[PDB]
Amino acid sequence: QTEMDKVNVDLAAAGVAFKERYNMPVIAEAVEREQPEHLRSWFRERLIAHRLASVN
Amino acid sequence: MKFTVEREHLLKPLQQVSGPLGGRPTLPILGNLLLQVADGTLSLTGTDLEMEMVARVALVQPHEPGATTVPARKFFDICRGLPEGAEIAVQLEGERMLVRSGRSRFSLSTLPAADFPNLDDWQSEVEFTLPQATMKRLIEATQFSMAHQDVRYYLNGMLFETEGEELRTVATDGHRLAVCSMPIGQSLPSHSVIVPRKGVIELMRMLDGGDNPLRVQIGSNNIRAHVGDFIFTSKLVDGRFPDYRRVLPKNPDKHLEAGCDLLKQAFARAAILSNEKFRGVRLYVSENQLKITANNPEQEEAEEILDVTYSGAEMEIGFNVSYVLDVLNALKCENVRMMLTDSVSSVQIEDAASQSAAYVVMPMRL
Amino acid sequence: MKFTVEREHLLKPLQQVSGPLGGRPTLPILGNLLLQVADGTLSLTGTDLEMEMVARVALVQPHEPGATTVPARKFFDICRGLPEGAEIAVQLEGERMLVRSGRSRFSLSTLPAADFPNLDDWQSEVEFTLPQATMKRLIEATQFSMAHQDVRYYLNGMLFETEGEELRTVATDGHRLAVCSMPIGQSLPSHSVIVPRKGVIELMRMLDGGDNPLRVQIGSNNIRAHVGDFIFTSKLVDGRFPDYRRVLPKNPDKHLEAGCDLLKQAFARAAILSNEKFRGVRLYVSENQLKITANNPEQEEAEEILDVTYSGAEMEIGFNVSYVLDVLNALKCENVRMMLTDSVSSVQIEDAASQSAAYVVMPMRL
Amino acid sequence: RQIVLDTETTGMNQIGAHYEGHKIIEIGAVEVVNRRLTGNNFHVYLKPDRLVDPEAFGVHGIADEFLLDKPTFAEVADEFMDYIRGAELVIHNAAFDIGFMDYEFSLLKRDIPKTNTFCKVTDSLAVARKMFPGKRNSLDALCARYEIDNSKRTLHGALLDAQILAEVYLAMTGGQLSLPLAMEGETIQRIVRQASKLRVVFATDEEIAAHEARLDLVQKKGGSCLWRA
Amino acid sequence: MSEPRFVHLRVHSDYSMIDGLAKTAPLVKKAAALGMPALAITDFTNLCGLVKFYGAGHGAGIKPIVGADFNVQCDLLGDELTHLTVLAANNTGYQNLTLLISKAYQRGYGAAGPIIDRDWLIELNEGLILLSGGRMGDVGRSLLRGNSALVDECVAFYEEHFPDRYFLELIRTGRPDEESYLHAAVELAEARGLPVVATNDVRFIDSSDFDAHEIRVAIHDGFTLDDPKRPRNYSPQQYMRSEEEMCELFADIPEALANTVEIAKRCNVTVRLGEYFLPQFPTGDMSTEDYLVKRAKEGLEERLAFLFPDEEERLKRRPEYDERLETELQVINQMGFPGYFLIVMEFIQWSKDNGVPVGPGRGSGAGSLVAYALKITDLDPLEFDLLFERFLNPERVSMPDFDVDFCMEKRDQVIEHVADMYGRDAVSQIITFGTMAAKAVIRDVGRVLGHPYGFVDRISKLIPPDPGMTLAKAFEAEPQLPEIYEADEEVKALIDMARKLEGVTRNAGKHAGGVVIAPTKITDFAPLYCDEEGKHPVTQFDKSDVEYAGLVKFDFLGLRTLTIINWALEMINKRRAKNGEPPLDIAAIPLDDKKSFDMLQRSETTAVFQLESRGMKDLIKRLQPDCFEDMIALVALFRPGPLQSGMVDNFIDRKHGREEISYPDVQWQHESLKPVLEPTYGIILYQEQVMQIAQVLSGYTLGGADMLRRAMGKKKPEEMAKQRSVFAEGAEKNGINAELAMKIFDLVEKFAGYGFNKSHSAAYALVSYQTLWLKAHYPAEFMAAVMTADMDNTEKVVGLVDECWRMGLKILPPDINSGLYHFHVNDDGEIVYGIGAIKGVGEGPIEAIIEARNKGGYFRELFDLCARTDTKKLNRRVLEKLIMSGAFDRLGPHRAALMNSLGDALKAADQHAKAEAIGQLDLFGVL
DNA sequence: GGAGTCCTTCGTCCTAGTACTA
DNA sequence: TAGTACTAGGACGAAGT
Repeated sequence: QTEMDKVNVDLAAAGVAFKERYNMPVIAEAVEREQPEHLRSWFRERLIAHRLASVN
Repeated sequence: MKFTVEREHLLKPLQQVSGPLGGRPTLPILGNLLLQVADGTLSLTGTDLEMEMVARVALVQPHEPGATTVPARKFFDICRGLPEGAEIAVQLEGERMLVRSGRSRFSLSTLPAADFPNLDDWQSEVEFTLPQATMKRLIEATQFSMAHQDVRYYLNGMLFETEGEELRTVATDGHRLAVCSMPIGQSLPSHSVIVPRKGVIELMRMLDGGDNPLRVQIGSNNIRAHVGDFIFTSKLVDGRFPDYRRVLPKNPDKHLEAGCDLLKQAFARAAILSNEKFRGVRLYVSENQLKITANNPEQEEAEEILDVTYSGAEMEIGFNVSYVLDVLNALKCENVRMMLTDSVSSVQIEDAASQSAAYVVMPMRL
Repeated sequence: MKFTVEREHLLKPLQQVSGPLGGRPTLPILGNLLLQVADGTLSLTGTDLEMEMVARVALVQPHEPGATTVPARKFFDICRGLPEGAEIAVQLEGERMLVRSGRSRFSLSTLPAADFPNLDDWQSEVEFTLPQATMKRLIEATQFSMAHQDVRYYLNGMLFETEGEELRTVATDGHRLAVCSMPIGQSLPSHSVIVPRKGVIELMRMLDGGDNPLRVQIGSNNIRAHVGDFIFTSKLVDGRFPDYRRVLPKNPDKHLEAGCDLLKQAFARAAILSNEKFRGVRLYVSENQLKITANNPEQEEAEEILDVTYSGAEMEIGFNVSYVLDVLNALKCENVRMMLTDSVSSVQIEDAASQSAAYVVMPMRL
Repeated sequence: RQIVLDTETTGMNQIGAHYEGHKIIEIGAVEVVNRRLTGNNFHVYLKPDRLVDPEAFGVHGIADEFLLDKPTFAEVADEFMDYIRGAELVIHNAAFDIGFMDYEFSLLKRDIPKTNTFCKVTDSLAVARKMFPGKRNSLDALCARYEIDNSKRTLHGALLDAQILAEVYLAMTGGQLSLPLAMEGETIQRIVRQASKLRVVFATDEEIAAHEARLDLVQKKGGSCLWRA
Repeated sequence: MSEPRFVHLRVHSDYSMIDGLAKTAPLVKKAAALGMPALAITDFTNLCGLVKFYGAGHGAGIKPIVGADFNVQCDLLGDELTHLTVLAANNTGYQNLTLLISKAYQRGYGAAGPIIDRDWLIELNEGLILLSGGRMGDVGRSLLRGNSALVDECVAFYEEHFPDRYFLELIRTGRPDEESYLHAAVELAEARGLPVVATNDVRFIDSSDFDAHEIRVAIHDGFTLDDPKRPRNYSPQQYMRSEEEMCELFADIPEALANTVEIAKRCNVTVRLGEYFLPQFPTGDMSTEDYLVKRAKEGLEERLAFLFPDEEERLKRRPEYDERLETELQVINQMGFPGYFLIVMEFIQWSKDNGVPVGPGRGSGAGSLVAYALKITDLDPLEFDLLFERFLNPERVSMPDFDVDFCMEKRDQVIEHVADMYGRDAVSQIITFGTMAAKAVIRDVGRVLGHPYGFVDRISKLIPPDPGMTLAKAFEAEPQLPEIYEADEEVKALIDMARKLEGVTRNAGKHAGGVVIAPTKITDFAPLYCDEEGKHPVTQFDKSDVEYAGLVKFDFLGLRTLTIINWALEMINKRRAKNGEPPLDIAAIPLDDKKSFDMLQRSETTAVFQLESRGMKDLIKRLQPDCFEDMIALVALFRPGPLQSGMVDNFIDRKHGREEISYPDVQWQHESLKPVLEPTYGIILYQEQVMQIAQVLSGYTLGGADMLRRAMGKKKPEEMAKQRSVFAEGAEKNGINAELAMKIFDLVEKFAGYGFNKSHSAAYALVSYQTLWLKAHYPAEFMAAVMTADMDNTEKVVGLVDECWRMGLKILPPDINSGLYHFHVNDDGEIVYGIGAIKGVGEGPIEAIIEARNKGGYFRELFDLCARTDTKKLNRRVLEKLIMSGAFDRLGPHRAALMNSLGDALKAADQHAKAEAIGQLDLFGVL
């Protein structure tokens, strides 16, 4: 069950992915604050693996 | 026009005839009280457009007929306001009503009697006596089940059925209900009258708790009731109260007992942590026990552990706490016995000393 | 944390802290209770941002200190529902408070203490004590003259003025004024300050039926009251208010007395036929007598005549009777005295037994 | 046992076939047994086969790349179909789901039939419309009506609404059942077939003449009169 | 005769607006396709489509039979709501019927609809035939209850006062209690000896229209398809079942069917239509004829003195006017319209005497010099040869369209004066049923059927804004309609049904679009419908129908523009006393001002009426019109025809000597047409020119001229060919070459299709000139008025300011102290906002503000404002706008500090106002 | 017989007017 | 003897991703 919280952070960090198709609104700076510490590590890598792949 | 009456003789009639009053009465003279001296008595009249309350008071000094209708709550309070044994003398001088009390003087706005409709005298069908006390418990025991606002207008009121040698009354929301049966000592022909909630409010208020016996006459679509000195009259709603025997539960095979005060207490406590509107409480019964809980929107949880005598089959059932508390507040008695059928029927609820009455809510499945 | 408390000690505090809570207060945290165990005691609190109630209570059974925030309204109502002498089991563990009492079981919405607006600590300026029963006099003698909503914020609350050894208070809306004073038996500095409407409601509330000493300490801009183990805190406001000695009529030349009860009953009566929004009447006064008459738009007309001690010529003047009936309820006397100027200036009144609450109320222009 | 869903996906087509070019991504799999919340979800996700629609993003803000590597519809088609088989399907926004369900079943190309053949298809909004005609019958609307918390829950739809919608469903069916009165619900199709002395009131010779003259006017002003044809 | 023994006797068109369907003509075409000789239409509490009913009956050889259903109150059932279906036998009944209807509407009503008292059957008695009310009558309700005493009391009345004029309504359509009622009614029919008659209570053509009708009702009611509380009072079997279908349906009840034959005999109502019912009282002490002639000569006197203040030129130019006078006089008198004009001309004079500037239309009334002479028109028709025989043609003894409208600004005043003049009940206004747009019909169908707000609105917002848009048109104009048709099964079902719903009347005309007069009570001839209080009566016939019934029309045109002028004039003539600039009469303006033309040349012509289009402003720029006739042309120019025939560029070129002037064509020209074509530089533009040149070139009558122009509007091959022959020999008669004449006649034909009504163009162009004069001559001052006109439109407001700015016209932000109702200019203070310029605010609050400002001076602060005016008039919402705007700025210095003391100010007002109202003083003093 | 014309829907949020219960 | 709940009426936005 506890990876089910952790893998929902993989889901939230995907918000920053759609920056790479800004045809309608996506906010990069919001996720910095909403996401607490127990997932910052997984979230920060998630940003980068997401952002390049939502382009293609 | 003349009469003389004492404060103490006016006070209680005035409060009682002041009952029908309120609701920004549309036909203005309905917000006024009619003074009529007729035959050997002073008669007062107030109507709410659906019912009438009449008072008969002793006129011992010289008097003469003549009548008018003065503004009601304000007028009641004036009379209620006078001291013990006060000189009340009123006189109709045509258009104006002059009211005095000793050296004080009162001259009122006056509308003539003939603007007030006088409602038709009607014919009796069935007629009877019993103590007021019995009737107080009877009404009180069912009052709460009547809706205040329902679109099924016929439920905004009370079924009176007289049958065999029993006086038998019943009321409902369309959710919940109480029916009660009392033996009256003489033969009654079969009858039904459905009385609007306003009517029964008025009836309740006219029980001042005297040992003055209660005698009442009921027509087909009208009603007459005498308490001690006072006489009540109303018309009813024309029809469509269904057969109450239809909703009665079908031989509940499960029995459940718990001490009434205790029981009542736990319910009261539990009520506070339910859904504000719907009062959702949960009941699991088992051998010797019941499990009480409610969950409410604020994530709050209550539970009460309790003294439950229980023989029957195990089941789950929940229903609106307010409605059941209303029966528990009416039942200031020794014990409640509950009689169950299944988790999806209407349930029967009883004082364990009187099967005279039955109380019922159907459950919601939450 | 954990605690255990005795229903009867804590029930009354619960009612004290429970009353002020508005149907809906502004900030949800204000719907919950401050529960802090510090040393060997729990302090329970509810606020409206301008007032605060604290009760400190001895825990005879095992405990550990801590902090939480739990739902107030419903909690008190539950505690009304509790059995006499109830033993309660409550415990902090992290972000849940577990509430059991006897064999009943509850699970709560729980916020940290720190999310509740922790009100301000301040330094005492002036301290003093008085009997509860004297204060109730002072309050109840004055309370109703506060407006319900005056945006001249210095009207909505009660003025306390301390100079020499005397503490003097007053309330008013432009249309009534009432003062009440008793000496404190100690030479004080000067601090004068007016309490908010809701603050004063709660102060009333905590005047329980006891002769126990009531103590209050004022700061520069906040105030605290100890009555034994029942504890009050409220901040105050800058509160520039007018000098009540400019509001006092200096010497209204003509004097008048009349019997309170007779007065009151007559007022009660005559009052009913004044328009309820204006409360309009004309008082005509003559030697040893008063004549009261009114009429309203409804064209009801009034007259009451009575025994008054008065020396001088006629006068014509009219008032809000609610205002005076409120003083007459408070006025615990046989004789009251009016000392009058004219229809465009104040009328001063003083109880023939009070000599502490004098009253000046504005009339109409007819 | 009664099973429902409102499903969040690779956005929508607003016109015509609202489903065209879209496939399903998300599984919160509600088990509600005897109107009680089991929460017995099988929780793994599916293949988007595409990029996020701008509309869908603004509603929920989800992005493609999280849900790509997770196995496709075909891998858990049967796993999930066994999870739903033999059940009451009371569902909100029925046109969307049923469309997808049946369609996806055929898209497996194992000839697996449309869901409405082995499951009872019921729209929840139909029942909501029945209960509250001309009131908003939305999730958030009725949420607020039945006092459930979707203010501390920002997601619109499915990983939350599963739970919530259960509570809503319960409320609607658990609103309160009714006191069996005797009531007769209108829309019974009958005809009398009788014969017995009745009076026929005829027009006078003059009345006939007024009519014959009126028809003159019809015919002569119009160029024909079908009574006089 | 050969076959018919039957007609349906209870039938409703869609024009009832609570019930009925589609149109009456299609209903009639089906009755005829069923081989019926006659048919009763009994629309609900009206016969609004009686015009169309007569038109259809007459046309198809069907006898129209007259009737209706009503809302009944007998005192025996109280206000239990019932029908009576009531039919007229003859002229007598017709009158009574019409009066009853009007009396129900005169009484007032709520959502239940207009109700009649049973005892209005006292008055409205003779010549009528009546029913049981069907299943849900006073009789039906009493029969369903089964109280025989109550029944006897009710029937007795109708057997007494309507002997042999009462038949029983029967309905077996598979609905609740039809058996029970019918069964009890056939027992009553034996028992009372009253005659029985059968109907199918028909509302529609085909059984599949059931759904549509159900929804029709539900549209009014505002409920959804599956709602159990929603009334479902009708069944699909209520259609036009055939002769034989009905014969066997009631082969158990013979008298019911035979009583259709009987009833059909009795019902023959005569209303004359298409020729006039005289609406005229004699206005002065004189003959009708003579009063006209007199007031014509006296109206002429004003115009003469105005036009020719040089007495030498008056005499020289006079003959043409006297000749035109008498020419027109002769035709007006011979055709019998002088009553009309007397009313109107007195009315027009009266509206000038009062503060009523003249409503914008004249139609093509500038063709009449008489209209002009009587001050019915505004500018000189004989200066520009403007033509009467368009306006009335003698050889067309048909419609005389007088084509007048009047100004909204003074509406209630006019209606009122004409009620004071004729009698309130001799006169009425007209239905303006809000036109069912493609938008609306879709919208309403969709929500009723329980599609979401979004679903259905996604469909309707694709449909172009056209008023005449239909589903047939929608499919061809927008490819997304075929798309959603094929891509949604429930949309297919929707559109199949919505094709039957497309363009049905939505509900009652909210308020009129015109007025009419009779010689006696208007109700003697036409019926009414009235507003929610039973007031402001409107005729049951619409524009087309009401005049085809032979009665007098005056249309609406609320040009906020006359109000502008009015208001601008008042404010300019205030600038009289301010700087001795004399009273200015718009009729009395000079027509040659170059400032005006300079500013026009700069293309600064926004909010000049009909120069609102972007293309049209582009056209002004290119056109460079330097005389009035070019300006009249502008409306005729900015249109599909002229732009798509190169006509704009032709005229532009031909105007400045870029292309040669010819009379009319480069090849095909003739100098005797120069008088006609001079002002247009040889370009063939007007309907007037058409007819001028037929008369002038080829010896036509003016009525023969009108005949050709009409024929070219229709584009008929026959019409041309005949007149084309007389046109040839007419040219030859005056010596003009045949080939030249006929080849110009081909050019005529081309431009006749586009050929514009000069008099109609000019009347409206007049107004543009007026907007232009006022602008240019004192445009800055008018600018106020411009902005007044567009208060509600934010877009225009902003546009207009940008127009002020370009002009050099310093626009100032507001001030509450100086502000009037609407825009003002102080002498020095170039411009100030109107107080109405505040964004959302309604009228009562704004009057309050200024009323307080009148009694007091300028309000000293916030505080002083609130104190002077009661809380009724001061809402917080009002005041929130005021803060937001900065209306206070000058007095109340801070942006933020004022918003704070707003609550305080409100409360002070309640506290200080209310105490003063109660009558009790306080004791504060010293602020 | 040709051509030109009118307004909009419903539910929920905020504040004020008149009623009821502890 | 005081405080809040319900209805009225306009203002602003709309079922789900």
